[PDB]
Amino acid sequence: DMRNELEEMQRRADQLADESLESTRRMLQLVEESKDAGIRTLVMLDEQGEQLERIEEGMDQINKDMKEAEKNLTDLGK
Amino acid sequence: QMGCKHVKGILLYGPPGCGKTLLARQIGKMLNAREPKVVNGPEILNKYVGESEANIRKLFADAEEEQRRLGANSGLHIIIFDE
Ligand SMILES: Nc1ncnc2c1ncn2[C@@H]1O[C@H](COP(=O)(O)OP(=O)(O)OP(=O)(O)O)[C@@H](O)[C@H]1O
Repeated sequence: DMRNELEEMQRRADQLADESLESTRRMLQLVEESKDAGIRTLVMLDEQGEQLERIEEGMDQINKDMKEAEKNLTDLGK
Repeated sequence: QMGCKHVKGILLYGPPGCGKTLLARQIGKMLNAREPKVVNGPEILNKYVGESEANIRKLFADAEEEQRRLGANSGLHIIIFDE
């Protein structure tokens, strides 16, 4: 009558982490810095676009003025 | 008014082949109630510590909930233990 039976106990392997808290924090800090740099680039790019738009009008005005002056001088000369 | 409680148990015994399971089945199908639970022999045992008692506890979980909710207007819950 040496017929034995058993029961079982369970253990849980550690969840997936303990490497997600050293590279993670550095990743977040770098992401924040990149976000700030992107915001600054946004602002600078908008300012540059405004300045180019401003330049356009003066360019067109000088072109028109020179063309009209040349035509007038030619007309009077002949 | 009589202030009495209801019976909650029946036992049938005798020699083989004399009609015990038939009577239980016909009783089960005679009552306008839920679908009776059936336990076929040692169907509850489990090898993990504390897992063969949760099986016992699980059979009364609907009766307890309905008793808590509806009080004295609840239906009837049948349970059958074979062997
Ligand atoms: N009183 C009875 N009237 C009609 N048929 C019966 C009766 N008793 C037994 N039988 C017949 O016997 C069959 C099997 O009997 P049953 O399974 O009810 O016996 P049992 O007492 O559960 O036996 P066991 O001891 O093996 O559990 C039923 O399906 C039925 O056909």
